[PDB]
Parts: sequence; C-alpha cells; structure tokens
Amino acid sequence: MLEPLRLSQLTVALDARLIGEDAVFSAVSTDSRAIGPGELFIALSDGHDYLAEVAAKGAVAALVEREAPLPQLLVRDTRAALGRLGALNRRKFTGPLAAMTGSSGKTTVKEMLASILRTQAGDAESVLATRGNLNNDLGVPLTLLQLAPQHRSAVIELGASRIGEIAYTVELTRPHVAIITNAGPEKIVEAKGEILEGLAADGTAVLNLDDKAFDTWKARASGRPLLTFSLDRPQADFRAADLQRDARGCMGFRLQGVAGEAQVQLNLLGRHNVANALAAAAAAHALGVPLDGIVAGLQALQPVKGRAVAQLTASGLRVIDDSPASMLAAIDILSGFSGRTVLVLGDMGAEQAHREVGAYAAGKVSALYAVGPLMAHAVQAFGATGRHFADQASLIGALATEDPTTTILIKGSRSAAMDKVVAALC
Ligand SMILES: Nc1ncnc2c1ncn2[C@@H]1O[C@H](COP(=O)(O)OP(=O)(O)CP(=O)(O)O)[C@@H](O)[C@H]1O
Ligand SMILES: [Mg+2]
Ligand SMILES: [Mg+2]
Repeated sequence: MLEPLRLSQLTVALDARLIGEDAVFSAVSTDSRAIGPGELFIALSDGHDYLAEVAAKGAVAALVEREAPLPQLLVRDTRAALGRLGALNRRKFTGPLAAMTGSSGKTTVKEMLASILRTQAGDAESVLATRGNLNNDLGVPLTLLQLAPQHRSAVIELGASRIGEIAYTVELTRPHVAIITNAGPEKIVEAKGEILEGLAADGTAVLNLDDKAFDTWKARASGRPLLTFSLDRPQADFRAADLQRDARGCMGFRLQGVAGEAQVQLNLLGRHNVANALAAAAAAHALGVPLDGIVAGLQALQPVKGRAVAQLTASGLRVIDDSPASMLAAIDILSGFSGRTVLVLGDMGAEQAHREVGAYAAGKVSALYAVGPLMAHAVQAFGATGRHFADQASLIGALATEDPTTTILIKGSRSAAMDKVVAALC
C-alpha cells in the first residue's frame, strides 16, 4: 500500500458500515494461514468462520459481507470491496504502469518486461510485477495493493476466464500501456480487447499484427497511439529477422524497427517467445527505455528452474529440464527438434491418460524412455522404439549412450523426483 488506511475513512469510499473500534492497516490478507499485525482480513467465501484465527494472529480488522472478536467493516460484496481498495491504492501510485493479456504468453511478456525495467533501473525492488498468476478478479486488486512507495514502475498481468472480467479489472488498473499477445472464439477476442477500455486517449496499445483479431482491436483502440509486432510483416513497428537456434536450442534473432537494430539471444525455446520478446520491447519502447535497456533485459532473463531449462552437457548432449497437460506441450516442444529426440518421463502421481500420452507422442519424437508403474502403459502405447525402465539407474545408463545432435527432455511429478536424472547428466 502507498499509505495505510483507516476503517472510518473508508465507509464512504466503500459503501460500508464500521462495527466496533476504528483501526489502521498497512496491508491486506484473504487467507487466515498467512496474516499478521497491522493487516486487514478480507473474509471471502469461507473466511467468515476464521475470525478468531485472524484476530489471535494480529489482524487489526475484518472486511465482511455478513455480520465477534474484531472490528468489522461491513459491505454488500467483499470481492467488490477488494476491487475498490485496489483501484484506490492504484490511484495513489503516480509512476508508469503496463498491463497485458492474451490467450498465451502474458506471463512471459510480464517477465521480459519486468526484467527490462529492472535492468534499466537497475534495481529489482523498484519494479512491481504480478506475483505468479494473480491475474484474475481477486488476483489483480491483491497485486494492486502491493503497490508501495519504493516502486517507481509496475507490470500487471490480466487473465480472463470470461467476458467482462478484463474490463472490470482494467478499470481498477487503468494502465498507460496495454498489451495483447494473441487471442466461443469470438467471445475470446471480445474479452481480450476489453483491455483497450482501460487505456487513456493517448495511452499506447501493443498489438500482434499477425493475429486474425488484429482488426477488431485496431478498431476498439479508437485512434490511441499504437505499436505493432510481427514475425512476418516488414511494416510493423517491431520486427525480428534471422531467427536461429543456439546449440542449447534457445532462440536467437536480430531485432528491428522503430527502437533500432540489434542482436538478441534469449535463454528460452520456441519461435513464440520471439513474438513475446517483440511485445515486451514495444512496451518498453513506449515507456522510453533505450535500445540496450531492452536487449540487456531480454538477455538477462533465465527461465524458472525446472520449467523448460535447456542446457548442454559436456558430452554435447542437449538437455531440457522440465521438472500433466504440459506433458503434451513438452512433447510439442521436443517435436520442434531436428535430430533424434527423446522423451523421458516419470509417473504423474486414470491410468488411461498415460496411455493417451504415449500414443500422442508417437509420430512426433524418436523415442520415449520411462520410469514408474503407470508409465509402462505409455511405452506400450507409443510402440516399437519405446523402452520402459525399472529404476532411475538403468535409465541414466541408457541415456549416457546417446550421441550429440540428440535432444533429451525430462519430465515427471515432484514425488516422481526426476531432477535426480537432470543432475546425473549435467
Ligand atoms: N505467443 C504464444 N503463442 C502460443 N503459445 C504460447 C505463446 N506464449 C506462450 N505460449 C505457451 O503457453 C505456455 C505458458 O506461457 P505463459 O505462462 O506466458 O502463458 P499465459 O501466462 O498467458 C497462460 P495463463 O493464463 O495460465 O497464465 C507456454 O508453455 C507456451 O508454450
Ligand atoms: Mg500466467
Ligand atoms: Mg501462465
């Protein structure tokens, strides 16, 4: 929060009645197993059972929708009341603020953006970005309350499980720079351009010229300044040429367009993350970050440990540490590789989905090695070139045999502990 607040100051702004003594809080929690002194509890639904627990823990008060051991600020809707507090704390932040939305890539663009800002600051503390996936109707006001006096910029992820959700949250957020990565199918497009509602008349939009929804959006932006990204089109404001994988596989390209020309080597996989990068770069440009604040910040971004970390062993093996729907994503990642490829899975801890996976793999990867009970079914499904295994050891023995140009991908649940196998080769 930017300053602490005081129950009696809010009955007006929140359309609400104070019950019991006044108080001041500096932070809010919607979760009784994670609250402390100087804090407000928001009873959602059932939070209302746990009023002794939060009191005992030192919350100064509770925000309730129905009416006890601490002061109550009573409202009609506590999801709505939270939304208000967010907007309200957002309106005391006077620094630059970007937000983003799309079907996929919004978190990566968030990370790339934060990285660019933080590098440029350079100071990680000073740029506030959505922790995790708190990007929905509770997530975004909670993230907005994180805003505080040490922050000088902010990056906000906006997801939607429906129509209106983003128009609700984007009102709360009211960003200087909006981003749409990509998009029934017409509901999805309508939903994502709801973000253009929260922009000011001169606020910049950032839009994927390749998307089929490009026009709907261009319309909905209504003359606002507009920055575009493409991996195809020479007219776009932000472009990439000479895409070429490095030896670990991560995507290189020459950035181009209005910000200047430069080489960027990312530490991530897939053509799609080049689009993501162009969008983070467009948004950074908009916030007047110079060409190398951008490049430095993109090149400084490591992936999260255990999620698609591509590395290269001293033996010339290419190895992707990724340790269930994702199994299929992973399979497709691997399927984009040119040599022999090899999928390596421990259990996901009905038995059917392991057969489903096995068959799905077949045709897209040279081989599938696996470990644990359930995975016997997958190896079978996948057919001839599959090898099932009795323990990690015989597996790792088999794997130490593979020639370079071969790409290997490991996956499995945390209780399957396949990190044990990444270590064994790295
Ligand atoms: N531009 C893009 N086009 C297609 N797929 C993409 C994409 N960017 C990311 N993805 C896919 O989506 C997955 C997760 O990326 P990311 O977490 O940024 O998406 P997201 O945050 O938009 C989904 P969520 O709503 O669950 O947070 C990645 O594994 C990747 O394969
Ligand atoms: Mg996300
Ligand atoms: Mg995500």
